[PDB]
Amino acid sequence: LPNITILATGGTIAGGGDSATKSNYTAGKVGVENLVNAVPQLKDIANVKGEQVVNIGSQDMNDDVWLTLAKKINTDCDKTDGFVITHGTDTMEETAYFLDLTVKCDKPVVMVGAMRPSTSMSADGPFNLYNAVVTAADKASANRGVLVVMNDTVLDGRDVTKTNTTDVATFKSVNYGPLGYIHNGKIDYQRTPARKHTSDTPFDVSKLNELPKVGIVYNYANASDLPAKALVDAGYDGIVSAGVGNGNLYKTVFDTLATAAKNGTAVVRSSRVPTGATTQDAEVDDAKYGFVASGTLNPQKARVLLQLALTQTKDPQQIQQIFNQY
Amino acid sequence: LPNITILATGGTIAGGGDSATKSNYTAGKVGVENLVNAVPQLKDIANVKGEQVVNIGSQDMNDDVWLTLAKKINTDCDKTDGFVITHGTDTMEETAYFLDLTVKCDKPVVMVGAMRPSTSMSADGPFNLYNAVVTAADKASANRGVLVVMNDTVLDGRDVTKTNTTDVATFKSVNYGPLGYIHNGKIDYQRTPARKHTSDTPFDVSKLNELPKVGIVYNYANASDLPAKALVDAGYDGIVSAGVGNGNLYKTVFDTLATAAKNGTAVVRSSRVPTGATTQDAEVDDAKYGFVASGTLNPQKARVLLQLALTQTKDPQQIQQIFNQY
Amino acid sequence: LPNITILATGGTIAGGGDSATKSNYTAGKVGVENLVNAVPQLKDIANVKGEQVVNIGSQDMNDDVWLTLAKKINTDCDKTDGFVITHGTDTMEETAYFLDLTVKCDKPVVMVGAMRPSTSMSADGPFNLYNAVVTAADKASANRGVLVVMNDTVLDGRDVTKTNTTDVATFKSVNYGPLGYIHNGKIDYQRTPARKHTSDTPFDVSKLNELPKVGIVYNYANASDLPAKALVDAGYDGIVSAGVGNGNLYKTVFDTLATAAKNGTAVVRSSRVPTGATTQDAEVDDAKYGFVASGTLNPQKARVLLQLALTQTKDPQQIQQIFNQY
Amino acid sequence: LPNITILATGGTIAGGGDSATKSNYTAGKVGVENLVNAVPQLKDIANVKGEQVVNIGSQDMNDDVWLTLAKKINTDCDKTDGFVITHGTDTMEETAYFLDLTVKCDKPVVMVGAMRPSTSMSADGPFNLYNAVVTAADKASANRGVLVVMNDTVLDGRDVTKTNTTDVATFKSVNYGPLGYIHNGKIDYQRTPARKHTSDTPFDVSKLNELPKVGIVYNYANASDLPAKALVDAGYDGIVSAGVGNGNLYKTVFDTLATAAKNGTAVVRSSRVPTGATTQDAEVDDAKYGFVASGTLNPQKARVLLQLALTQTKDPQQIQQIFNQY
Ligand SMILES: N[C@@H](CC(=O)O)C(=O)O
Ligand SMILES: N[C@@H](CC(=O)O)C(=O)O
Ligand SMILES: N[C@@H](CC(=O)O)C(=O)O
Ligand SMILES: N[C@@H](CC(=O)O)C(=O)O
Repeated sequence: LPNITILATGGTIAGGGDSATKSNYTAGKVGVENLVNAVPQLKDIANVKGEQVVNIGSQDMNDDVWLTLAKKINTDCDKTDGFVITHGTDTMEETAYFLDLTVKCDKPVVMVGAMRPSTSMSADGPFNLYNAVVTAADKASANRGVLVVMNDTVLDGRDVTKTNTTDVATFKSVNYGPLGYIHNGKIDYQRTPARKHTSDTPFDVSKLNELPKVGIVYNYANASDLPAKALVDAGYDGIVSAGVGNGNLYKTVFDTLATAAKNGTAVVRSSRVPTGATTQDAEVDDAKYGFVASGTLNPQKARVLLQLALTQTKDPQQIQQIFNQY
Repeated sequence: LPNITILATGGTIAGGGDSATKSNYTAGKVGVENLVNAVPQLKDIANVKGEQVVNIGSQDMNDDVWLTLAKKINTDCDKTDGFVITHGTDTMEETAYFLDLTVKCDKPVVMVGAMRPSTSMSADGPFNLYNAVVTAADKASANRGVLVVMNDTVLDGRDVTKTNTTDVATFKSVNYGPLGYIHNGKIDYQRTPARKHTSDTPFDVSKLNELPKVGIVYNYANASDLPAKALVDAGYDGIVSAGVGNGNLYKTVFDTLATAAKNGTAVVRSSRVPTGATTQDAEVDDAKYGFVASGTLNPQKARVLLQLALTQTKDPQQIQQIFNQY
Repeated sequence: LPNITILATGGTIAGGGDSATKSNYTAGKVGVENLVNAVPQLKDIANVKGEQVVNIGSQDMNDDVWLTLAKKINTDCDKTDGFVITHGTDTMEETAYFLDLTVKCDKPVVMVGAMRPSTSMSADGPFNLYNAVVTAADKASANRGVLVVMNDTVLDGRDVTKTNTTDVATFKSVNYGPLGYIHNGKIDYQRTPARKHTSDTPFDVSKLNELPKVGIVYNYANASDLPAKALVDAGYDGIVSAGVGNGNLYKTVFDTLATAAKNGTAVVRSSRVPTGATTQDAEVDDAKYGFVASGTLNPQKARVLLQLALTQTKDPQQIQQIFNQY
Repeated sequence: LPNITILATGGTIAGGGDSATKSNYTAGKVGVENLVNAVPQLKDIANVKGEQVVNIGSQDMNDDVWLTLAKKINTDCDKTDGFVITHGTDTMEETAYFLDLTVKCDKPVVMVGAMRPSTSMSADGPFNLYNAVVTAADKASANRGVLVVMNDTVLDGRDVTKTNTTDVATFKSVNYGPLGYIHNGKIDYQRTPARKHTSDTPFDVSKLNELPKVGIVYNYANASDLPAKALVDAGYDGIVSAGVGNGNLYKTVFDTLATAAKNGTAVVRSSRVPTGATTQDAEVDDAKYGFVASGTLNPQKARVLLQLALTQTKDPQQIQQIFNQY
């Protein structure tokens, strides 16, 4: 059997409710040895080793967990056939993309969680975890970057996003679709991501102890500039704008960010709009202001690539090419 | 023929391309008599009168334009058979919802835009504008609230959202679906909104000249609490959290807003996730901290209802009632 | 607690899997008396009486089960507060619409199934059944027509369709969206179908022991007319064309069906295309040929309305009126 | 500039009616010179040669047009830089997959239609044609198989399907998603089909004047077996079942096709259900009956691969291996 390491970080898959039909619970309550033993069939398709890295709700996910996870996987790559990371759904799409750019291991790295607490009727965690291990054990899963396996679907860490607050089917790759579908432990893979990932990226966090400070500001009618101004006064290295439409900024946010960019704050235009690219050549002259367009990266993912971009360069022209290749 | 008043506010429907093949353009620079003459077929279905209220890209939409639009429709209601507002697509969903709560005219009020500039090769604007006027002149359009007509679809102002940065088919009612489909100038209406709108809401902005201050903060991994701190230091009346998953907040944004809530800032838990409700009875005890759950309202829409709720009450229990009925 | 009757017909929610890691199985095995025993929680929300009316895979669903189901509900209406019908997922969308037209009981009639076998890890059935009973027990579910409750969503029987082959989230109301979402045993209803259902239809199967014969022919490049020829020769009362695009027909199929319409076979143009209306005033002159356009009814659902229309009228103009109202 | 051959076959892109505003029209009315002359901007990107192969509605597409199109592309491959095929939307997805398998030219072959006739207000054809020519002229479009370009999207000919009867955005790759998006004449390609196409298929139609006879039968409640019997009685080479759910058959249709397969008719189980795979190891024991499972191929596309499969072999076991590779 392949050797699979489960790195547990918490989430609703480790999530514990008061009853089976009542929606109240706490993420990150159950340990990894209890997750594995709840699904005995795991032991017939893989030699499973668990470690608990942290036990938090992914709403509390942060740079320190991200750095720990990249280093652990890079370090233990040689000692295992594949990794499964149990994680909350809330920021799974962020950790998946971060590991997609930082992991130098091209063994399957699969992230999995659950939308329903382990204590609820029709808990999705068990089958998700089973299918995550199936995916991490498949040689065909190798070299596709960091994968998210939820609801019988293998999704790439770059395009995967939580599209719904409660549905077991919430995770979708809203721009380019999934890599594969799992039926009876077999994966019909018809796609692989084209942007560079894992071992093909220049980002190496092995020596990094902290990442550049990147904040996100929301745009909306009558938007306040206070959020943008607070991040600039705090000396943030980068700001992502969750623009309206094709990455457009409310006038006062535009002014504050246009200024901050002249003073060498990195500014990426992304969109609150869940699907499609924030493009160049629309209503914002990026060249004039030193702004980067995020393409299909949504604000929280844009933050991820900007943080890693700002470990190599502060040049907007170079951050743009980073955003066009990763 | 029915009298239809078109109130122009700008946007890409009044948007001017550098060219037809080229995607570069400026929003809100063509006047309203130019939109009407550009579609002469309107003259056979309606008696169209145009007024220019403003000429802005809707990325710059604000409280003043909203109050003006509401005051104008309420004043002119008995002068016309229907309104069509031309509007930029970027913040159309925010404007439609505001007017859906504040307009006391139960004549059809229809909002329309274009995703491609008028100068573009297969400009969506002419047909949108025709169908908006058709919709505004159908007697069956009355009593459904403020409508958005885009891509042959009638959407209610509450649920409609921009789902894609560039696609002509971007506007979708992502939780509950459209009200109707237009073919050959006929509308198959199979739905009507259940939530109270227009003349069944207590909200009256007719003697208001300013609205309560409500800002939105974004949640993500390692989120800064400075955006939230800046808004409470500036004495914002209300804060909407674009939370992760089912309205969850990052640790420090939590601690900051929980203190703000107990010092009389209205705090609404919404979600960055594009579909589904921020529910009560998940991971956050709203009763303990005095938080309101937005339900299906996305952050920018939750802001609109919070702004209005704060003209009547600052009691969180009552503001939750409002979010459960409007 | 309210009185809820579960009428079992079979399906994957009774479908005993080969096991937990296996999606190979047989639909129809277990019986009503041991549904309330697998889901003890039902006893906290309803006084549940279960009757088995048949035990089949819903791929074998037929006119006889439809008539017995409708007469059952009509007869027992006054003896219960609400009905749940457990059903295979494959033809749920047909039965649901059949009942939606023929049931005269305006108490909740809720259909429910399961996409995963009862033996599967993360089997969906139990929570679906719980939620179906919550929906049947909620007095706000009254007068909305026949309901399908799957994946935490209340769907109307006219628009619900199976969109995916395997996904637990397969059931969507693809044209007009769902009526409500269920969270923590509470339903947020924001819609009700406008089309006439149950009590407001003139269809009465109370005295019918048989239905008109309506078949379905598929269109595609180089479509054979032999399917259409065979149903016309066998004296079928009605043919539903699953056309290409906007209900268009291959020339030789168009030919057979224009002749059949002339010899008094009822012909309904529908579409293989999963979403959108088959409209009048497109490429087919329906007035000329005696054809009816199905609107948003897909081929299967249009079969259901044609069968029932044919019990009142054989006049194309009148069948078209029926198609524009139910 | 590159040499782009447009092979015209007709469709609504070459369709006209009496009105910009009225929906009535005839497909395949306008010649290719009129389409090209309608978009002068073409002259700035390609050296366009147009040939009229046929002028039909794609509802009338047939095996002769398919063979003519495959032979033309194969014969003229070396004389041009890329091909654009103007086609009706109704059976585009069928033709596109036929060519994806039979074309041996690996220059861009791009198909394109319009959902609105050329005479309509906001006609989609012009910009779709511009973008199909941009796609055929882009060197990144080579080696991705036959492409469909619609609504700014580059779609692979295998997964693409028409999802809506009227919407300009109807074409989606519903299982695996699109290959690329077009903004401002630039394609962000992030995917390529992994299933073998064009020059890696063994299928060669260069010597064929006929394709084996394959018909499609539809499954529903109380389905008639006469359509299936009628194709067997006519000695059809192949039958594709449009099954319910995961490729299931009504009892009479099952019996007729079990019988037929026993007697040497190739039987493919597909599904009426628009998304997801018809899988093996579900409720039908395919090995026992000699049935092939379509995977993600819908009925009309399973017909294409079965027709070509039947030119190499009649062994169900080998036809299944083809459905797993192409
Ligand atoms: N708050 C939870 C939600 C989930 O896991 O589904 C988390 O992200 O950890
Ligand atoms: N920025 C433009 C976008 C549009 O109109 O499509 C506006 O919102 O005014
Ligand atoms: N084949 C089953 C499908 C299911 O219930 O999931 C049935 O329709 O009976
Ligand atoms: N019937 C037309 C429809 C279209 O092209 O949109 C065709 O397929 O030729």
